[PDB]
Amino acid sequence: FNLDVDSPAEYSGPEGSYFGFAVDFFVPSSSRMFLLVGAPKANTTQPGIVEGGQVLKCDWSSTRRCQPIEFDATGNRDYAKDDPLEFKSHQWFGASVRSKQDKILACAPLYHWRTEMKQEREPVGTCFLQDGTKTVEYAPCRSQDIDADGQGFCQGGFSIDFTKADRVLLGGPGSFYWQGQLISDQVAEIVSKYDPNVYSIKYNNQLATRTAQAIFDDSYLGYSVAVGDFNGDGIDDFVSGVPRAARTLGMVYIYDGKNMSSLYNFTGEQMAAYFGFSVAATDINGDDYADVFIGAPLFMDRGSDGKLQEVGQVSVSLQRASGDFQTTKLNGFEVFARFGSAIAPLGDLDQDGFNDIAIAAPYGGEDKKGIVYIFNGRSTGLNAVPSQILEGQWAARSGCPPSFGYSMKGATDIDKNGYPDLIVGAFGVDRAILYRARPVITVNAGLEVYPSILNQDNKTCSLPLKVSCFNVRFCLKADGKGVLPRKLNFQVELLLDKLKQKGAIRRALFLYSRSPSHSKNMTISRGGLMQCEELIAYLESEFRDKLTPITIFMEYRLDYRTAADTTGLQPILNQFTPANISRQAHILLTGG
Amino acid sequence: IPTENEINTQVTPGEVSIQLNFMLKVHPLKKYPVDLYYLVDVSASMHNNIEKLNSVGNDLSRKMAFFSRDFRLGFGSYVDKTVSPYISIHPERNLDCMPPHGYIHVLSLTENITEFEKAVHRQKISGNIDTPEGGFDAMLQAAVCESHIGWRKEAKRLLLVMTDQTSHLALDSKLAGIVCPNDGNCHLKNNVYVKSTTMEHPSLGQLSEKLIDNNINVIFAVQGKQFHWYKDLLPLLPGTIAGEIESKAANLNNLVVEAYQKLISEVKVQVENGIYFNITAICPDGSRKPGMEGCRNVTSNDEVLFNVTVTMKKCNYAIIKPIGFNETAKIHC
Ligand SMILES: *[C@@H]1O[C@H](CO)[C@@H](O[C@@H]2O[C@H](CO)[C@@H](O[C@@H]3O[C@H](CO[C@H]4O[C@H](CO)[C@@H](O)[C@H](O[C@H]5O[C@H](CO)[C@@H](O)[C@H](O)[C@@H]5O)[C@@H]4O)[C@@H](O)[C@H](O[C@H]4O[C@H](CO)[C@@H](O)[C@H](O)[C@@H]4O)[C@@H]3O)[C@H](O)[C@H]2NC(C)=O)[C@H](O)[C@H]1NC(C)=O
Ligand SMILES: *[C@@H]1O[C@H](CO)[C@@H](O[C@@H]2O[C@H](CO)[C@@H](O[C@@H]3O[C@H](CO[C@H]4O[C@H](CO)[C@@H](O)[C@H](O)[C@@H]4O)[C@@H](O)[C@H](O[C@H]4O[C@H](CO)[C@@H](O)[C@H](O)[C@@H]4O)[C@@H]3O)[C@H](O)[C@H]2NC(C)=O)[C@H](O)[C@H]1NC(C)=O
Ligand SMILES: *[C@@H]1O[C@H](CO)[C@@H](O[C@@H]2O[C@H](CO)[C@@H](O[C@@H]3O[C@H](CO)[C@@H](O)[C@H](O[C@H]4O[C@H](CO)[C@@H](O)[C@H](O)[C@@H]4O)[C@@H]3O)[C@H](O)[C@H]2NC(C)=O)[C@H](O)[C@H]1NC(C)=O
Ligand SMILES: *[C@@H]1O[C@H](CO)[C@@H](O[C@@H]2O[C@H](CO)[C@@H](O[C@@H]3O[C@H](CO)[C@@H](O)[C@H](O[C@H]4O[C@H](CO)[C@@H](O)[C@H](O)[C@@H]4O)[C@@H]3O)[C@H](O)[C@H]2NC(C)=O)[C@H](O)[C@H]1NC(C)=O
Ligand SMILES: *[C@@H]1O[C@H](CO)[C@@H](O[C@@H]2O[C@H](CO)[C@@H](O[C@@H]3O[C@H](CO)[C@@H](O)[C@H](O[C@H]4O[C@H](CO)[C@@H](O)[C@H](O)[C@@H]4O)[C@@H]3O)[C@H](O)[C@H]2NC(C)=O)[C@H](O)[C@H]1NC(C)=O
Ligand SMILES: *[C@@H]1O[C@H](CO)[C@@H](O[C@@H]2O[C@H](CO)[C@@H](O)[C@H](O)[C@H]2NC(C)=O)[C@H](O)[C@H]1NC(C)=O
Ligand SMILES: *[C@@H]1O[C@H](CO)[C@@H](O[C@@H]2O[C@H](CO)[C@@H](O)[C@H](O)[C@H]2NC(C)=O)[C@H](O)[C@H]1NC(C)=O
Ligand SMILES: *[C@@H]1O[C@H](CO)[C@@H](O)[C@H](O)[C@H]1NC(C)=O
Ligand SMILES: *[C@@H]1O[C@H](CO)[C@@H](O)[C@H](O)[C@H]1NC(C)=O
Ligand SMILES: [Ca+2]
Ligand SMILES: [Ca+2]
Ligand SMILES: [Ca+2]
Ligand SMILES: [Ca+2]
Ligand SMILES: [Ca+2]
Ligand SMILES: [Mg+2]
Repeated sequence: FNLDVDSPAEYSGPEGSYFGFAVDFFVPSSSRMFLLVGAPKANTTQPGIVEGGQVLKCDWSSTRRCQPIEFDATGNRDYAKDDPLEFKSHQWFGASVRSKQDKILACAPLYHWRTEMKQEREPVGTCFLQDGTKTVEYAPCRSQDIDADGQGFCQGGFSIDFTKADRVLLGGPGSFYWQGQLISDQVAEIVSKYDPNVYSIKYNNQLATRTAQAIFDDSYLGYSVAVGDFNGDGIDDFVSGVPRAARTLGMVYIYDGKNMSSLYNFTGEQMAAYFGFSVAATDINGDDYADVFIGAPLFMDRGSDGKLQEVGQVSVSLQRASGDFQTTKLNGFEVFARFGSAIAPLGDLDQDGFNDIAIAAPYGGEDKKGIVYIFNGRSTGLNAVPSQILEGQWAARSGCPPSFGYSMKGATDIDKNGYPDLIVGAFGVDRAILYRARPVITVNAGLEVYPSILNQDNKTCSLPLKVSCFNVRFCLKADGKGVLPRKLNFQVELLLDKLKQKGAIRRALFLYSRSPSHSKNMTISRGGLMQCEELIAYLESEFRDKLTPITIFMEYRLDYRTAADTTGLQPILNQFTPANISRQAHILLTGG
Repeated sequence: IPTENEINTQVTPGEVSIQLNFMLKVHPLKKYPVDLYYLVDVSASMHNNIEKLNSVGNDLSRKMAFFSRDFRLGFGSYVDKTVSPYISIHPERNLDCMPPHGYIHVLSLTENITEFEKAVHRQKISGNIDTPEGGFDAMLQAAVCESHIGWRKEAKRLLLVMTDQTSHLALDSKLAGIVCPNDGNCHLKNNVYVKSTTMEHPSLGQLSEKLIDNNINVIFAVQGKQFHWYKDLLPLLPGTIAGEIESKAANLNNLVVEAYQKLISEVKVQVENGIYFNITAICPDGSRKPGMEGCRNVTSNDEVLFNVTVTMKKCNYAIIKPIGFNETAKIHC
């Protein structure tokens, strides 16, 4: 709920380059931070290559300049005279990007090579890894096991990720007649074992899935990947979606990160819903147990009228110490919006103590501009009601819809205000947007009325004649996590006896003001105890109705403009905190 | 409450205006004009099936003309999207094959049947790599391209898709770099799906919507084990049925007629678009089922109505379609 939407940082790339198809944060090990954006169809300087694609590094401060990252300036290598070895044209480089401190890994899943035995064009896929200075190539699917029977069409790099222990996890959905394949290699070995003259490099401590029976053909293992511990060993385990497995019913395999031994299987529920298009792993209930989020963008729900409505669905499986999962589902909202296309952990967005998450509907909203919903984690799991809705601000430039939300990455505090932020890509319009998290303020308000029971014949106070009177006292304190100003300015507006509308008479007014209203600018220090202020208010010949109670209502609103920082990011108030409170008073009736 | 005049709809009443329990009478006619469109996968595995159907449609027209007053027949072929990794993109690439292709509408519905025979034998076979075949794009195109294929607004519009393996899905396209969802509109310039390499396959939701809107009843004629695949998808596409082409084949005519008499033997209702509706069944025999599950075995003569209970909670017009039919009932603190 605390994402700045009035002034997010907007970045753009070359028209038609699909700028924003994949986004990520680049945070070197006490150094400036940058955005990373993939442009898979971008033309390049490397000679004789059309739409080779690239990966842009976008500055954080000052101008929003995006400069490409030079992973490889060379054209297609020849294996023999007029016998090209590879085909980088339309290889879709930058379609998959992941960063980890000094390491940046990009991949071209439509890269082709001829093979060393015959003249073919097989999409083995390739990647380029860059640390501090070195820049190596990583093609674990271009090998001797060629053609569809092996890794010929593996498209290695279709999806990637890092593990906590600097280990690359790569998915190749086309291995072994599209049974898919997962490959895990230590970064140190991808670096050390690199050789410019060997095209099928062998890595010692490699982990990879083994070809299986034909029943598993056309299952697309590795379509999407994610990492997280799911056996209590500390080693990040591998998670991958298999959207065509189980007779196009979809599945999600979880393998041990230590030796690629099968750990768990999730199975879809509806055929062709593409259960397993997107996958994410994060502890959403603060139990320190990684939870699994699985997307099915094509899911159809049957509501009241029986009509099936394609709205998509996301399964939230909370891990328990026992081993199994407590699974709860979450349908979309708009038809054909493909809710669940992208799933991005955000960290503790509101810094409430439970991680949060964003789920995309890239083809929803007015004119299919695309939407991103935000959900907050709770002790009980995920709050199924989204606390924020982000909408694209561009229309169909050409053919492909904006696709705002198709890609997005969070959980990084780029401005260093104590809260993670979010990047959202919209490749159909060649844009990427950085939404920054506003610091959350928690406010405690107090209101006391003494005496609560009024006495019309009391007449203690002396109006500047005498009238019966009482005291109205409002207190206020506030504090919050992260970076915020030391003095917070709230304006409090008090009104007396609201239940009687303006058209009707009022009975309780203030002494010094002679008015029912009272406004006050109040500068309270942040994190201190309650600053309080009380004032006197007085009250038969002017009204007959005494049976209706007297409500004393107070609302408070902080001054955003003065509380903003130098970058302009204004603080925000906690989402579940009433902006107003009230007390009551009554008159003694006859009695005795 | 109020019933419109001059009827002229097969579902009675044809238009209603209620402002907040009534019964609507659907009744299928016996002799229905029929529009049969053979959409066939022409991949390698189908060489036997194509050869078989060279002169079998000529026979079926006998039974069908006996079943239906009018009868017309059209034909179209499909394979897969002509882009890697679905096909081999070597400038060459073993027996007599034609180049791959998304979808070609070759013959519009016509009564002259020998034209269909001449068109099918003239058909040749292609080939690709991945086992599943992009059939759903062809289905959508044959559905929405009403004028090109020539679907009559009166005839029962049957689309017979003939294959042997599973069909491709929309998100499958992402592998090829095709990430622009299907737009669901006709894109045939010279009877060729020009958008085969630019848009994803249509999702089942889009396809169901386009079939229901164009009132197309699909018949999945398949051979291999994947029959069960197309069978388990039936609940997701109403007004659709599947038939297994048994090993030896040649049951094509008998299969499609067994499938035809099964939709005349079923009248199911589906409402589109804040208000809840509750439905009960009134079959010839005493049966009481929810509207989504329409009676079966329904004899063409017997009347069949449904109860509707309308209960609005918050203080437009809705449409109640009996699937497979072309005429409908519009209904308007
Ligand atoms: C989650 O879900 C996934 C998939 O849904 C599960 O992963 C699958 O698990 C099953 C069971 O463990 C795997 O099947 C196994 O297959 C082996 C065969 O080994 C293969 O490799 C050998 C090397 O090439 C090869 O020799 C084998 O030969 C095949 O072909 C011949 C015909 O020529 C045939 O006769 C063979 O049987 C093989 O099919 C083969 O290619 C097999 O050995 C395993 O069987 C064990 O148990 C059987 C008893 O039924 C016994 O006979 C065997 O000796 C062996 O002890 C087993 O069937 C499958 O490959 C996995 N697929 C994938 C994609 O991973 C996963 O287990 C699930 N996990 C959880 C937690 O639910
Ligand atoms: C990166 O840079 C490359 C070039 O280096 C660009 O590729 C060109 O993109 C333009 C689009 O603006 C293409 O223009 C179109 O060409 C079609 C014919 O191309 C075919 O034939 C050539 C050989 O003659 C082949 O090389 C090619 O692969 C094709 O097989 C025309 O038929 C098109 O006509 C239609 O569009 C025009 C508008 O441009 C209309 O006026 C016409 O009426 C008609 O509707 C069109 O002209 C061009 O062919 C592409 N060249 C190549 C070599 O691919 C990328 O677009 C660029 N990408 C980015 C992101 O910058
Ligand atoms: C990858 O590593 C995982 C573990 O990190 C491994 O899974 C485990 O494998 C071991 C085998 O070493 C399994 O342990 C066996 O379980 C069976 C049934 O529960 C027992 O009957 C066995 O008991 C005998 O074997 C022991 C072997 O040490 C003997 O010491 C003992 O005296 C018995 O004779 C045995 O304990 C274990 O169940 C799994 N799973 C788990 C959660 O531990 C996986 O096999 C590895 N895959 C590789 C290396 O490919
Ligand atoms: C006619 O009205 C007048 C006032 O308009 C009223 O005089 C009241 O007398 C009582 C004594 O009987 C006073 O009592 C205290 O007043 C202070 C306010 O200065 C309060 O803060 C006191 O409560 C505090 O302490 C309590 C501990 O016992 C806490 O529980 C509480 O939360 C407070 O912290 C206590 O109420 C009273 O102050 C005055 N009125 C005013 C406005 O000061 C008079 O009694 C009325 N007529 C009759 C016949 O009673
Ligand atoms: C929904 O579909 C129904 C179909 O049941 C449709 O109502 C039907 O329309 C057709 C339109 O042709 C009617 O068919 C006509 O019937 C009369 C008498 O039987 C014939 O004389 C007509 O002759 C035509 O056909 C000849 C050759 O076949 C031509 O030479 C001649 O010129 C005519 O074209 C014609 O066959 C049919 O009677 C009606 N049936 C009913 C029950 O209304 C309805 O209109 C469709 N809905 C919408 C909104 O269009
Ligand atoms: C029905 O289709 C057949 C098939 O083409 C038509 O027969 C053709 O007739 C023309 C003369 O008009 C000949 O030139 C062709 O060679 C014939 N084709 C074949 C395959 O024999 C027939 O004329 C059509 N009938 C009608 C009424 O249009
Ligand atoms: C009336 O419908 C019932 C089912 O609704 C039919 O019973 C089926 O009969 C077929 C063969 O005719 C079997 O393959 C099915 O397994 C049967 N299903 C059930 C549930 O009984 C019955 O045949 C129909 N009547 C007629 C005359 O066709
Ligand atoms: C329809 O009626 C049934 C009872 O036959 C009830 O269970 C169901 O909730 C109702 N549906 C709606 C949308 O009110
Ligand atoms: C006071 O806050 C409540 C929610 O806590 C809200 O429903 C109500 O409208 C507010 N009153 C005014 C006067 O704004
Ligand atoms: Ca682990
Ligand atoms: Ca957890
Ligand atoms: Ca949180
Ligand atoms: Ca931040
Ligand atoms: Ca295919
Ligand atoms: Mg085939």
